[PDB]
Amino acid sequence: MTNKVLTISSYVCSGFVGNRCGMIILDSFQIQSIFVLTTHLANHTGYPVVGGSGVLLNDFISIMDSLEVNHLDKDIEFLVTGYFPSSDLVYETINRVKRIKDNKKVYFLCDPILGDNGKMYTKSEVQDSMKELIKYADIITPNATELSFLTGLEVNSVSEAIKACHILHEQGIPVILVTSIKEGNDIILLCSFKDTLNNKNFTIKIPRIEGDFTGVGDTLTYILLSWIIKGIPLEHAVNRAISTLQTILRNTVGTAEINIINCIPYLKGTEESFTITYI
Amino acid sequence: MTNKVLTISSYVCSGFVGNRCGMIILDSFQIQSIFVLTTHLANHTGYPVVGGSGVLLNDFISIMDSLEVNHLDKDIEFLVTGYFPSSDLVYETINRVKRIKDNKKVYFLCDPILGDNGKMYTKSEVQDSMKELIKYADIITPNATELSFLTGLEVNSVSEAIKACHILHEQGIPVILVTSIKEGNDIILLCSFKDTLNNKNFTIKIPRIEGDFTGVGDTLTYILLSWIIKGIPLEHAVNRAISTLQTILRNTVGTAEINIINCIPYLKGTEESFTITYILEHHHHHH
Ligand SMILES: Nc1ncnc2c1ncn2[C@@H]1O[C@H](COP(=O)(O)OP(=O)(O)O)[C@@H](O)[C@H]1O
Ligand SMILES: Nc1ncnc2c1ncn2[C@@H]1O[C@H](COP(=O)(O)OP(=O)(O)O)[C@@H](O)[C@H]1O
Ligand SMILES: [Mg+2]
Ligand SMILES: [Mg+2]
Ligand SMILES: [Mg+2]
Ligand SMILES: [Mg+2]
Repeated sequence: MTNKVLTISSYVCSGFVGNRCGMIILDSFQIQSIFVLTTHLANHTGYPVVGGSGVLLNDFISIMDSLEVNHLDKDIEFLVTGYFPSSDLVYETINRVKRIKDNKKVYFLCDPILGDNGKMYTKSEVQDSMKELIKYADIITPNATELSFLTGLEVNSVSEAIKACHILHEQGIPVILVTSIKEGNDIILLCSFKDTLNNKNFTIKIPRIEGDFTGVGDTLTYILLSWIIKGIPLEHAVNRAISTLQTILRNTVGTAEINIINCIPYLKGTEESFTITYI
Repeated sequence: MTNKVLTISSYVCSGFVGNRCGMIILDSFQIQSIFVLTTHLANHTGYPVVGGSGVLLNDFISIMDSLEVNHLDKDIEFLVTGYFPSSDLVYETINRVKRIKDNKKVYFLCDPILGDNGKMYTKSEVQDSMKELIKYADIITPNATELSFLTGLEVNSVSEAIKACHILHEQGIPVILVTSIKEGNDIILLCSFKDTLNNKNFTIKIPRIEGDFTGVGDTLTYILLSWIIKGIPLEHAVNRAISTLQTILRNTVGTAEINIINCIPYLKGTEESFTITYILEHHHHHH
């Protein structure tokens, strides 16, 4: 019994975002993981009141130190970061990431959680610190808004997303999965590679289901990562992840919370319902 | 999509105790639940270093108020409490329990987490506050040590457990599941009812597996509750829970952490491998 994944992200007592999505998904795939929380909130930030607090830097340090000293993180092969409430935790996480990647190969999926629909959810300080964190990632999974905040570019189309991805590839980021770009009544996902010699950029066109959903990007991150962990090539891992997500959303009533608990039996679905379209 | 369970207990980032056990188990049974944390620790207290902190009262209140204002707790039918690091959180929980039980029937399983092997985990302040919290429970699930701390009586045998259960039943507690009493190389579980006219007290004898395990009582609590939620009579819920736990332990290699992740497919097991033994009520017939 060794921990294979370390995931650092938010926690909500009720509903499904961040590490709570991560727990549900990684537990269902039976991938032994460490879940370090960055918040302890009653519910997600979409509600009118959001009780509870961000995790304090000293407690985060204490936790990370304890995992190291007790050798509980020695065998980590995969790292995920999500939501941070404050930049101090982001800068500390950068120090930890550098250390974790020094003694072994560790695949780091950075899921920057900053906003949606052109608006910032997160405390504004976080943005700049996230621009630094992403530089250590093997893959990043922003939505279009987040891509815009990480580059300063408008991202209102695939072409604009391509240009913004270039900026980040030039900083060294090998892979960028832009999880949603509005195109009419479809959502386009774009997968862009720094190394186009050995990888083919692609899009996937997803018909929009009515509603603005919360935790969908987090759910994608963890289903995707789970399949990557299970040895599935990236193209297929993405297609499975988006396909399973369509199933979850078709079975979700309202938009406050995704129906992930009831859908646990279908999380390991292998249906690849979409076409991989090469640019 | 409504939250059916509210569970208030500890959290570890790595390994399996308290609400982390609860998440794994209740998620696997697809029982939509609220998991309010009372700690955020790196790992359980068994390790040489235990990083992180207890949840502060003001944050706990902020969380509980937010659940209420956003109407996320309106449909709760089941309540579980586990580990508390400090008495302030216990007294506040009592307030929340009373409120939650005022507008609807809510089944409250109180799992007092105080200690084991005759020794205390908790600050002495917590014990006294737990003596008040248990009075609101429909069922409690202490080990023998915890029963002794809640009553001030020694509990070294089934007869002793019966005498200590009396004290708590006289305070109004309807059901007491004493999860472990040492008897040779067996563990005896005792289920004791305040109302012995309409319920039958029983024991189950469990062969000890070598090791002192962490999170086992927590795991029992959430498997038992899940089957109660699914409508299984208590006797059968207990037998399934103890049976599933033996399977987990037989398949656990260390004693550091129970093998619950690999055992997720067996958590909804319906095998009832032990014998329910009905006993004579009165302490003087035993032990
Ligand atoms: N309204 C919707 N209709 C269909 N699919 C959706 C919808 N919202 C999200 N998704 C799916 O969820 C994935 C992630 O959603 P997205 O909104 O990009 O994440 P975030 O939560 O970061 O904003 C998308 O790639 C898509 O597969
Ligand atoms: N060493 C062991 N061998 C076999 N079963 C055990 C052992 N430890 C615990 N159990 C099982 O787990 C259940 C709960 O254990 P217990 O020690 O009472 O919980 P805790 O002390 O964590 O509150 C017991 O009723 C028993 O079925
Ligand atoms: Mg979105
Ligand atoms: Mg994302
Ligand atoms: Mg014990
Ligand atoms: Mg117990």
